[PDB]
Amino acid sequence: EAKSAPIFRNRVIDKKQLKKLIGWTFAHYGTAKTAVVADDLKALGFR
Amino acid sequence: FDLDSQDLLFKAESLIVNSTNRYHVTLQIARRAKQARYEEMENLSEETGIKPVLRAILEMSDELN
Amino acid sequence: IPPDLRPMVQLDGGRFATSDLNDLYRRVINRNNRLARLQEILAPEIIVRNEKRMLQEAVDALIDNGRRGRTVVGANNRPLKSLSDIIEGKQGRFRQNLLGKRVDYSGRSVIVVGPNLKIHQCGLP
RNA sequence: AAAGAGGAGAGGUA
Ligand SMILES: Nc1ccn([C@@H]2O[C@H](COP(=O)(O)OP(=O)(O)OP(=O)(O)O)[C@@H](O)[C@H]2O)c(=O)n1
Repeated sequence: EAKSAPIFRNRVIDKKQLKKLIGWTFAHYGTAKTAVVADDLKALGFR
Repeated sequence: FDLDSQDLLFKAESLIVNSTNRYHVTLQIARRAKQARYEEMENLSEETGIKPVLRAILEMSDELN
Repeated sequence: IPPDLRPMVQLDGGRFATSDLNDLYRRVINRNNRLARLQEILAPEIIVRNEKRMLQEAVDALIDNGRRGRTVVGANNRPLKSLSDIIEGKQGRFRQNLLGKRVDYSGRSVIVVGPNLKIHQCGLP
């Protein structure tokens, strides 16, 4: 649920990178943080 | 209210994680909720503004401390 | 069979509804009564065998229609529904009333898109 | 107190 810091992805972000990020978040933090992360990404993309 | 659904989601996730079977913990929560509802219905009035299942989740998560 | 599983129904203003089990039961009863009456008065034994054959065919049609010979046809050229047609196929008892059901406390409506919602939330009219 | 019973055709929407 903690103790892992995200890496700075200095590149272009397509669908594959988003799927990789979602998998990493689920594997490292749990099933409750992933929903909020997906919601934030959806809001940013819509904006 | 000060209690949002996000806290309940985290508490439920914590309850699921710290156990060996999800079906067993679901049955335990259901039993506790039924007992709490029966206790409420026959005595006093209590803080009725919370459903029995949410109450059972709250007490069971607090017992983990 | 009990009479409440084959209802008569009182629509049509002056007439009555059609049920298929009742017709087959009536035919069986009619043939049985005719055969008994013929046997009582010592009829010649070339007419009795005819009645026996028709009784056998009537019972066969009641049990399973069209399995052996010709099929019994109602008013229009449409075969009747026997006892074996109630439990047989996709519209039979097993696959229609036992493995699936209609339920209470249910609704249905069109869906639109709601942004600004949370992933565990929905909007109900 | 009461209130719809089934069946058969034809045409549509995910
Ligand atoms: N015989 C059919 C026809 C349609 N469907 C359902 O309806 C959908 C059809 O969706 P539709 O909107 O007609 O087409 P799409 O493939 O979604 O394409 P688009 O919306 O871009 O036109 C199918 O995927 C399926 O879920 C079905 O189950 N059986």
